[PDB]
Amino acid sequence: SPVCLLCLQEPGDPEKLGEFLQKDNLCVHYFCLILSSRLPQKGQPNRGLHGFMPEDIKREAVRASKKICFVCKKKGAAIRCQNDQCVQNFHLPCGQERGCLSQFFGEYKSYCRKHRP
Ligand SMILES: [Zn+2]
Ligand SMILES: [Zn+2]
Ligand SMILES: [Zn+2]
Repeated sequence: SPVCLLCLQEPGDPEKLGEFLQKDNLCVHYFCLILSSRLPQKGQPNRGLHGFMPEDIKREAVRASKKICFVCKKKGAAIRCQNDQCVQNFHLPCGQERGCLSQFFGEYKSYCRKHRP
């Protein structure tokens, strides 16, 4: 049963996590890609996964493997609350159960519930 490399969950609800993408030997939710806090987009649009290069995605999985999700208490949390004085990290699906807010513009920031702008 395939899982997203960034949140470690199954395809789930595409309205909440985006389409489940499979390319370059990787599986990832589209929103996990665009909301991942420190993921560079260094490719042209027809490269990698919409310009997100497989190497960078994997490096982002590695960075996140050292971060604990405040919701489920497991490693692999790739999203960080973007309030400057907050250290909460979370998997996207987990954050969505606890009122975390994601923005789909600009730096594509997310916030924990206490820091919703
Ligand atoms: Zn995901
Ligand atoms: Zn989690
Ligand atoms: Zn916060």
